[PDB]
Amino acid sequence: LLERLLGEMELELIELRRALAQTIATFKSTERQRDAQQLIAQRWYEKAQ
Amino acid sequence: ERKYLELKSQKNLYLARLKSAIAAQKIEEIAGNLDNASASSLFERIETK
Ligand SMILES: Nc1ncnc2c1ncn2[C@@H]1O[C@H](COP(=O)(O)OP(=O)(O)O)[C@@H](O)[C@H]1O
Repeated sequence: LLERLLGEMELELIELRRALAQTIATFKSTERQRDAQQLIAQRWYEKAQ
Repeated sequence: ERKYLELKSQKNLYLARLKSAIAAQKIEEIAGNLDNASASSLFERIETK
């Protein structure tokens, strides 16, 4: 059961790595969307100019 | 006889209008808008991938 548990926990560790990768991906996506919104706001300000 | 001729003179126009609307709708699910970020548009799904 020592070896069985170690292999299972290896699987768990790689699973955690994948989950963190997805989290940082979504964070980058939200950052990009914020940048796009502020760009549109700047465009409207320039239009009013 | 004349009534049937009249109906046949419009079936084609109605089919064309239906097909144009179907294709126009099928456009949006692929690209949509650049700031869509919905994970439904096929380009954002590739971007996050
Ligand atoms: N005018 C717009 N400008 C920017 N983004 C838009 C606009 N209209 C719709 N969207 C996008 O549509 C997305 C919502 O789609 P989503 O909720 O994934 O579809 P569903 O309702 O099928 O789940 C939002 O993230 C939003 O950015």
